Amino acid sequence: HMAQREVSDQPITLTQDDVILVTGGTGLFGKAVEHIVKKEQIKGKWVFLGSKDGDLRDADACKQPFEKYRPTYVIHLAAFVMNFKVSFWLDNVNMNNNILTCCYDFGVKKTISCLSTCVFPDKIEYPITEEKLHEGPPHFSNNAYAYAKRMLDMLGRWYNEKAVNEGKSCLFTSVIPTNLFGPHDNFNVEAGHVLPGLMHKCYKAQQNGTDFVVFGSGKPLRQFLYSHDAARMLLWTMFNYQSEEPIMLCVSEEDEKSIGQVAQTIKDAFNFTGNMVFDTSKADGQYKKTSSNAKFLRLNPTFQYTPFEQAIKETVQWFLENYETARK
Amino acid sequence: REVSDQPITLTQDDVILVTGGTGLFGKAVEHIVKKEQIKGKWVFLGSKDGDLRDADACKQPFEKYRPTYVIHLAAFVFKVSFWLDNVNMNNNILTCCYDFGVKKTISCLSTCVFPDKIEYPITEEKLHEGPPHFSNNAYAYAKRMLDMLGRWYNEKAVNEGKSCLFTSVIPTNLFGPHDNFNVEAGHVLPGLMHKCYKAQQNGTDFVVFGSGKPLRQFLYSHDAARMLLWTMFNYQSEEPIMLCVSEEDEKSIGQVAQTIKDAFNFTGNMVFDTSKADGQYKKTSSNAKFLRLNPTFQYTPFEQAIKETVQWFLENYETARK
Ligand SMILES: [Cl-]
Repeated sequence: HMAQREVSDQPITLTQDDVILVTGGTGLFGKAVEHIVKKEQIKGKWVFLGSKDGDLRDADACKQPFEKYRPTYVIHLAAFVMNFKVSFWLDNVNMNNNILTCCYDFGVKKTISCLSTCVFPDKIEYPITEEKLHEGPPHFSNNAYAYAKRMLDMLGRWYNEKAVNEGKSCLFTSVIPTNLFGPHDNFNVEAGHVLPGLMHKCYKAQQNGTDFVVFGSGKPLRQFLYSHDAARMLLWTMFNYQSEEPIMLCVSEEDEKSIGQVAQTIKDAFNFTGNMVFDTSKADGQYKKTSSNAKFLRLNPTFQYTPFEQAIKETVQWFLENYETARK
Repeated sequence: REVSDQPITLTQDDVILVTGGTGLFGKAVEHIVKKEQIKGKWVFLGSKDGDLRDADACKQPFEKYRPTYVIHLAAFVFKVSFWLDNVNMNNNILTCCYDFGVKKTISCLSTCVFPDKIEYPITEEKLHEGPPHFSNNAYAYAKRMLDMLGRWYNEKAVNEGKSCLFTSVIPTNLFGPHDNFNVEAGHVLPGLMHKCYKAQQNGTDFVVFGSGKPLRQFLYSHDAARMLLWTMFNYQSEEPIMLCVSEEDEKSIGQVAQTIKDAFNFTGNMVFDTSKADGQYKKTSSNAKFLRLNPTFQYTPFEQAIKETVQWFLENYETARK
């Protein structure tokens, strides 16, 4: 199909009659959407679903928010992450089948779903680009979750195929955010991502007078995306991006940071004065795992990212001000 | 190892549930089971037993028959429907097999689910090495996720100390009694039989679409039924096992058509319509694994299998699918 370009000529303008349903809207990424929507006074009725709002795995329960709100746009962020691989497949594929089907049946204009970097093929040449998504099996460790994400992508394409044949205005696409951090992250030191975990380990050292320990050697390099940046990128995707191919949301390779840089940045943001030490008994992760921002950079060249240091200082200030209610 | 030390022996207390059991493959299983006096109560489910896509309806034959073994042959073949109908049915069936303590479950994959870019011969390990062809990729991905779901239920069984094994077979170009003989909608070999019959019955010429040059491996359904039963009794690997004849036994479409003509004693003219285009030349599948594990297996020769299928078709023309 040579017909349409990856972007629309003009952006979609939302009106007050628009209703935007956001599943998984209370996590790190969803709370950032809410922040940007409020800060930039984006029009429309925005509905941020949470766990108490209904079990999206159940087909009938999943129909309830669509019947109630009749959304014109859907941002699908929810995922299930009894820890059995069976559950990871069943719970995610059932919710994904239900959500996308509801989107089609209720005539949602555009639906954006969320994938993650860990669903790409295990055997892969870097940098990761979106076209490589299905080119071989994922890593065995999370392959139930990985395949549900892969079939979430495919189901969107199949629903795009159906919308054409039936003459409906329904578009399905997806974003791939890479290493999000920011307010409302999960700060459990054992179960959280390394960056929010370091923030919690630094805070704990500051309260106890203990040294601040980085579990790696500090050498590996990663690209980190501030959740508020990712939210602006996602809104840009909702307003402009027409392609069914996923789009990576990540910062450039030139902006990669080491764990040691990250941990040092955290220390300065905390103004922690004690010692920061690296535990080399723990083996280092993989050195570089670069993903490619070429498509977004090509399609939105004027986009401005938040400096890493400012994003850490903002994130640390939220953590200090909200420690009691942060997820731990 | 891939094969158990001793074969499973079914008793009169065993109950074997077969989904999709009333087509070509299930009919062959039912035939070998009767011919070889295989024990157990065999239940061949069909549409009348419940919509297996519905999780509750799918539970009914498990609660009713309490199977010890399951052979899962059912499949639905908009792309949306093929993804949803197959993925729900498969999810339901394998979950029921686990929850109800089925000892061994054998599911069925197809040749068309392997990666589009592939080095021939097709071998079982290449199943997930890349995307399938676009034309049927919803059906393909449902089959690939049926394979994965069985491996994942095997992991749960181990972690829980449960005796539930899941595996699968890949039958390649089945033919035989109780096939679909519709000339427009049937597979090449069953369609050709009906075309040859109709040409002999109207006096017309026997017209074969294409040049007759492409080569395929054709497997008699009764052979495949013997291979599947062998797999139930002996095969312990969760890796799928290809069921096909060897590459040396491939036949060309022209060879298929000629054997059919001689089987019907059709004396008129067999012409080739080269205005219709030829499919791919060879799409060869590998039986090395079955050959290594069951080296004494004896196949029905192609001519003998065509003759048996032709006689069944003639004796049961009124009730055959056409
Ligand atoms: Cl991490």
